[PDB]
Amino acid sequence: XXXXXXXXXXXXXXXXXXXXXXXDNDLSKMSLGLAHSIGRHKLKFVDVMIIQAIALLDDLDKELNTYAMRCKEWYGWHFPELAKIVTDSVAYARIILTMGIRSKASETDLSEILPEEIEERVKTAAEVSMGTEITQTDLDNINALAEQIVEFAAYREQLSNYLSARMKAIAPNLTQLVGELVGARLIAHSGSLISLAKSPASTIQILGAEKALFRALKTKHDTPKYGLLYHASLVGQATGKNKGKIARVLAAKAAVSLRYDALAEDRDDSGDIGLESRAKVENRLSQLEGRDLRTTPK
Amino acid sequence: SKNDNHIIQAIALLDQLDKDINTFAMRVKEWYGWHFPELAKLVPDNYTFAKLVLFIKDKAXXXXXXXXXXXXXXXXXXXXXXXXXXSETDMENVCVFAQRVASLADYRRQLYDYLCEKMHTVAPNLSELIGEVIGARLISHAGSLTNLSKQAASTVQILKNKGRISRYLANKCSMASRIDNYSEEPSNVFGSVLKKQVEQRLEFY
Amino acid sequence: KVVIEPHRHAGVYIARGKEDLLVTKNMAPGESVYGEKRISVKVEYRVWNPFRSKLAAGIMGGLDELFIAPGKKVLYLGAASGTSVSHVSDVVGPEGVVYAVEFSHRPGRELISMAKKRPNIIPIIEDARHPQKYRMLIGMVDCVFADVAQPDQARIIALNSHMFLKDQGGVVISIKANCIDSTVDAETVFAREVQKLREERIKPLEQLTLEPYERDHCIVVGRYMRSG
Amino acid sequence: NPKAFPLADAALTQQILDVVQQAANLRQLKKGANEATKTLNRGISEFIIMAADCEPIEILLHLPLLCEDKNVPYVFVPSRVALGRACGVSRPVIAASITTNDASAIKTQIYAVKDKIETLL
Repeated sequence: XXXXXXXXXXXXXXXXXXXXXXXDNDLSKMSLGLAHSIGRHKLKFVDVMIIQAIALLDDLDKELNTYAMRCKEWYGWHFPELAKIVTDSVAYARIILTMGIRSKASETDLSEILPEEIEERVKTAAEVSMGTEITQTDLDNINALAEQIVEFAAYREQLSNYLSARMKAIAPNLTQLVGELVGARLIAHSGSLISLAKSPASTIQILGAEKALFRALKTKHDTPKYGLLYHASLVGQATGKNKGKIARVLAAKAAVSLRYDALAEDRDDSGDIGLESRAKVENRLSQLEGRDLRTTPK
Repeated sequence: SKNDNHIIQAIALLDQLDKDINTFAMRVKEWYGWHFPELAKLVPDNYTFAKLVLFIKDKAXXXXXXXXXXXXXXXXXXXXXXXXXXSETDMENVCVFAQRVASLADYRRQLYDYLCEKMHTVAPNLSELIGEVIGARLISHAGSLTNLSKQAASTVQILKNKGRISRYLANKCSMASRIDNYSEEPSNVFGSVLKKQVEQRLEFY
Repeated sequence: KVVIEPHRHAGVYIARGKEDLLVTKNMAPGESVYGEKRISVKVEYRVWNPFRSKLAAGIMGGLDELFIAPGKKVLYLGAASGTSVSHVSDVVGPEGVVYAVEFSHRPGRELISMAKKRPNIIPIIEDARHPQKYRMLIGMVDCVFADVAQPDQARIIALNSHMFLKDQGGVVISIKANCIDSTVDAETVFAREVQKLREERIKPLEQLTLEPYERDHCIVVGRYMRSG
Repeated sequence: NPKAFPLADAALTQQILDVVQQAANLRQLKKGANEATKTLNRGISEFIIMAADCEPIEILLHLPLLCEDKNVPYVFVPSRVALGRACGVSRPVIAASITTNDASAIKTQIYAVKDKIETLL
């Protein structure tokens, strides 16, 4: 059929006014959802999804220890000494399941969880320990805390797995450069990816521990050198005062890497520029440890 | 035997579970807001909302566990008119988080049971006069049961009502923790007998 | 302590304190469109930016009848990052809505996520040159506001004037001087645009100059007659 | 580079780097994008000069985003070694930042060339 045009202005306006009688926030909110799909499809595919993952992850380390003190202190009425010999929480949550009672202790061997030094130690802890027997009613949620902490560790592995993969998704070169947990904490103190990408190199240094920075700014003191970049996988790989200057060098190359990741529309998503940076950072480190401040006599 | 240590351990765990699971439910709810934020007002039940987050992994019709019957249809007709974004591996790890919300709420539920059971074992006069919640938290409130008995009726505090009933109910619950402290085998009948003296005064209230 | 004052229109407000401020009630607790501040006086209130939103600039400049009213539904064009559409929704409240239009692709996700949290904002990413590309979504608006960067802002606002204007409804157009002439003085361009805007059934009521908020902006208040 | 938003011509780049060549000689000039983001933060930047052929060029693109935020003029000059030599540095420089002082010797030499860059928008 033919199509008529050049005069549909008033007719389109009039049936648009009739659709307002068809009505008003509900139809226009279905139109809002229309715009929500058609625009979110349009300009991308974020900064916000990764920033509560790090808050959850930092809550997980605290939550493991503050359930782990409960895990020992509920088990010191059966084994006071088993708190002191093995100190890691996942071995304790495994060793409620693995040791069992003191009669099941000497029978059950420990090739999986702390062997060959601590097997003798738990066999010497089983024979003398000043705690009591604990009943089968008691081994219902003592017995279940031991697998709850195990599942908390497994969920922490899912947290680290998702953080590590999505770091390669969002920031492919910086998380090829400095490490991914700093790769979370830097955006965490930043906020947006742009909020760090608009932050200069000297703010990639002192992003976290900025008190002594401010004690250096207003009191006449001296700033930290390392900052939140201390715990990254490359600053501690030096020694001594050499760990100071490298705190610039990564924070330099981070600005070269983050803005390669936060500001490139065509992108390999493959970590090269970050590795091109990290090769030179390692080369500055290898030239830096080459020097020695001693006297080298002939 | 007759121990009071496990009750304090169970309560000291339960408070952190009650600070853990609802927190992780708000975390999962913040995550699912980038897939379906609309269901969380229709389904605020944070265990069963983390069952329905666990249930329909992608969008939406023909539902079974959405009702087990108005919230099922109210979620299906809302999930048809979708508002948020959409990916998959993020959604999978987030569903694993909602699974941990489910398992941790289940562990809190199993903690509740053995808590009330060790209550009913060791302190039945504390669980009959009041109930296992206030009674099991009471032996944390003194730190231990032997520090409940040496406390007075005035020195202990619980929750015209506050001046009278929080003193006289404290009297009988202290006297309940007495016969729970020094008996070898405590009874459930005289907990209700000392409950009934609060019952006459409370019918007078 | 803090004095909270009704501005010359309903919906808008004014903080008198240590410093004077133009302020506006917040629809949702605790979220920002662009990182802006807030104040509890308890009732929530948010400072507007006349330097960033030309609507707030005509609001602080002294203008008689801005047609954005708490009862009414208002159209917007040129929503650069949505700097105004939360302000229009918070000045109309829930009974009124803002139907926003923005065609540039880079900053529109903040408008989308702003309509995600405050229900009065509705978005448009369809094209405004041919306005019947978003014919399906809005119908028969009361008053319009314009912030696009095309030279035919008179004609593109005419192409929305022949569609969405309520007959005997008002219209405010925020005109920048740079898109059209950019060398000759702004008033000889504003009389030219008034001559062109009377050609499409808007008879102007007021002309207003943003002197300390913009360099040579304007807003034209008129009332569109006899069509819609 | 299609991300070259305004890359100046041969002519205006000469005067821009002339203001650079004099701006180091009053020490009225900071050099480097990392220092440029500090000068823009403390606002004493007159304008921000960018190079175009450095690899990768994305490592400075936050500064046009920043100079739209603070409303500071900016341009793209073609090559980094020119920028470094006009800054008086032996090194290549991707970005220069002219510091503000109303009493320095080249001040109107700022403003007329600055109004050049302010023409370009």
